Amino acid sequence: DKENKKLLCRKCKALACYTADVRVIEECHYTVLGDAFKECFVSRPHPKPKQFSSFEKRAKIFCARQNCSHDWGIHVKYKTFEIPVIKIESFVVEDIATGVQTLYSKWKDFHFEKIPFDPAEM
Amino acid sequence: KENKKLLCRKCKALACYTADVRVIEECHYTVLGDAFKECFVSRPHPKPKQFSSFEKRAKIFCARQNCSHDWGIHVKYKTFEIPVIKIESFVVEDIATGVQTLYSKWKDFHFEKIPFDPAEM
RNA sequence: GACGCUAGCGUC
RNA sequence: GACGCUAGCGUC
Ligand SMILES: [Zn+2]
Ligand SMILES: [Zn+2]
Repeated sequence: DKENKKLLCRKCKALACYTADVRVIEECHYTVLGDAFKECFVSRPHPKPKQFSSFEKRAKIFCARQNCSHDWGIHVKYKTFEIPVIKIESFVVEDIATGVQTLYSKWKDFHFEKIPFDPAEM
Repeated sequence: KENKKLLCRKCKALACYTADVRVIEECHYTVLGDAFKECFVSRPHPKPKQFSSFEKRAKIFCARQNCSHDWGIHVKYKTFEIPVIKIESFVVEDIATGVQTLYSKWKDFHFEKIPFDPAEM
């Protein structure tokens, strides 16, 4: 399905983002656009920051719900931007039209409309 | 479908053929024939366990001394002491072409899976 | 053996 | 984050 879909925290089922705001960096990593998502996660300086490829691993990000704090991914410095990078294993994908939920472990198995990251959008 | 060879993934020594492979409970895989018994050695299992219709009695390893790659287990099934192998320990070679394939789980290997028959040899 | 989990470890 | 490896752990 290329239809729009929701991402919920796999632990607490809180809404995180929608597939329409997802951008793909280097056909491998996934980020979310908009400020509404920044409220849904909290970050902490990474216990072991690293530089790889085109990223600066600076922080870990977690579900903002203090009762949850589920690991969602990392926060990196990419080019001139500081953006979050998420892993799908921390989320449940819900089809908006039908409500069907899907548990992915790797992004290669989630087939949705993947918009390439565009710097001009930010 | 076509017959294929299984080589030890570490030392590439031939172990068996898909014709001699039988399936137990559509989940476990054993090898028929006496040629295969020359290809593995056994060692009593560190954590013996009974599960389903199996008594986990030993681990099995490649008989080549410079290899001894872990190949699976050896179990007591019904009235038989038979080996049970895991595909991750082997590389599958096609007979006609020599194309090699590395499988990690049996569910991804598609061939004519003949069910184990206690009457069959 | 099938499968599940955790934990580190390494790579760009 | 993506991938790889290891090591145990749990289930029949
Ligand atoms: Zn949550
Ligand atoms: Zn060997």
